Amino acid sequence: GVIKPDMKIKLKMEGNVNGYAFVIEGEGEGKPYDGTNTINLEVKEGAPLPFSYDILTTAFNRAFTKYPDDIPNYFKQSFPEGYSWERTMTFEDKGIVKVKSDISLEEDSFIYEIYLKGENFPPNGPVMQKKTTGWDASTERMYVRDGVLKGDVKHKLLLEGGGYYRVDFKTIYRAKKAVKLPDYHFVDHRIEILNYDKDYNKVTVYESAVARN
Ligand SMILES: [Cl-]
Ligand SMILES: [Cl-]
Ligand SMILES: [Cl-]
Ligand SMILES: [Cl-]
Ligand SMILES: [Cl-]
Ligand SMILES: [Pd+2]
Ligand SMILES: [Pd+2]
Ligand SMILES: [Pd+2]
Ligand SMILES: [Pd+2]
Ligand SMILES: [Pd+2]
Ligand SMILES: [Pd+2]
Ligand SMILES: [Pd+2]
Ligand SMILES: [Pd+2]
Repeated sequence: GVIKPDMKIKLKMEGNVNGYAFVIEGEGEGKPYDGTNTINLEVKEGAPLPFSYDILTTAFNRAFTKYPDDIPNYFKQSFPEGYSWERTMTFEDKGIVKVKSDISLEEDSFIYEIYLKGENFPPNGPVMQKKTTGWDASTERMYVRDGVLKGDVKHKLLLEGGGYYRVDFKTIYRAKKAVKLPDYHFVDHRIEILNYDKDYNKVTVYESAVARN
């Protein structure tokens, strides 16, 4: 078909967090049916980033999700035409991240065009102070509204020193063609920074995702 068992990844993110502009480019690979993917990121403008890299990582494609055969796959059906998504992340100290991403396909490589805005982060908060230590494993509730798929995550970031920092995710996924719509289901996530140079100019992100009834 169009979605191979091995697919490459290319992306560009143009970002602005509390007024600080930056550009990140990435390349990687994954196994869509296994629900795993790795992306190697480079900061192109804005290095070194003056905020927590964790607020970017979940922006760096649910095509990479293991789906049981009996739950229709909203994301894989959308190709070759593809899909786009938009996300609002609300942090417990009133910081906000807004993301738009367009996911397209060429040959055996996905292409992401990402725009990300962060705002209202307290100067002394864990994001601006770079005091976060990654995301917990999460469960995203997927449900259909207005002919598109929506996703909810009551998430938390882990903090340096053992604390935690709650974040609500709301995502809207929009296929660029008609597909068989699934009903209420869950996607379990695990996302991790595998390695980084000092100040995170070069970072590798790994994610696994599995859907379930
Ligand atoms: Cl492989
Ligand atoms: Cl949204
Ligand atoms: Cl190839
Ligand atoms: Cl918890
Ligand atoms: Cl069941
Ligand atoms: Pd393979
Ligand atoms: Pd290429
Ligand atoms: Pd480069
Ligand atoms: Pd662009
Ligand atoms: Pd805004
Ligand atoms: Pd700042
Ligand atoms: Pd420290
Ligand atoms: Pd809604």
